[PDB]
Amino acid sequence: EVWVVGMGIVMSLIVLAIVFGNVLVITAIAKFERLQTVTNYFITSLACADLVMGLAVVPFGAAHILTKTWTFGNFWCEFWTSIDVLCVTASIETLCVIAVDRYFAITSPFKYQSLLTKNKARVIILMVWIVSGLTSFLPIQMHWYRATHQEAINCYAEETCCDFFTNQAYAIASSIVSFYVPLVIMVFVYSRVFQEAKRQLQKIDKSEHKALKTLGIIMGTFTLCWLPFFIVNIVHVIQDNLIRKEVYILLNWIGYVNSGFNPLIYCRSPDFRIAFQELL
Ligand SMILES: CN[C@@H]1CCc2c(ccc(O)c2O)[C@H]1O
Repeated sequence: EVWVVGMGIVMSLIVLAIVFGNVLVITAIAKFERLQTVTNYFITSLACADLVMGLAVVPFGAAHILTKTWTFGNFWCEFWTSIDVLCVTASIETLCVIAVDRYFAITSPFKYQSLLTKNKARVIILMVWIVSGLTSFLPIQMHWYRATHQEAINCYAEETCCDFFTNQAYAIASSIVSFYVPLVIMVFVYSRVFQEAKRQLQKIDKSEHKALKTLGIIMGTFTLCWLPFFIVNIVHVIQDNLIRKEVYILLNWIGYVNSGFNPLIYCRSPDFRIAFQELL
């Protein structure tokens, strides 16, 4: 009753769902001119990142786990690691960009038009992707993330193994850039938005519960998917024998699933429902 035929089906289902949802979202945005909006360009960038992550990094990792060997060379292992880091950080930063856009829309409605236009959004997205690619491709391809202990060199020399060993400085300065700062920004933004919504409800009740569900769906999903992995990412370098490799791999694959839940969270507007109904 091997797991090769058991977990493989689950991995295939994950890949199919991730590809299909994001392809549908991108086609719906592109085909119909009624959905082209400044707030929809960030969703397009997020969907592109999720599509690349579901097409490139996931199948090769699944093959590596099931076959238990890395047939390809060292160059493709490095390329795969770089693409993985790039696609994770781009998505996690686009989420914070969306949150800040919503904050600026809600808080200052008179000047919202001037702050965000078609000119600024393109530059913002390009800057996000450039910063994403500056921390992923450059340090990995210039060999600055490597370690010093003997097992790291033994893994590096052999061309039939692809395992992730990292240095302390790279791990800390990568987690800080990729996860914690956007988390703080999103927390502050959504706290302000919730306060404004509560004030408006109080005003209406003075003149004459529904926001907690949306805030939870937006935030708890991201926190539960990505917070556990980065804690052990920080811990495992400091403590040599406090984290096993299997737990690290499992917590890493928990995070990949988060790319499939984005269409359900950010793309269930009635206009999007009409677009999906017309397409299929
Ligand atoms: C092999 N998986 C990698 C390992 C380290 C790492 C990831 C994602 C974002 C980062 O900032 C990282 O440092 C993971 O996707």
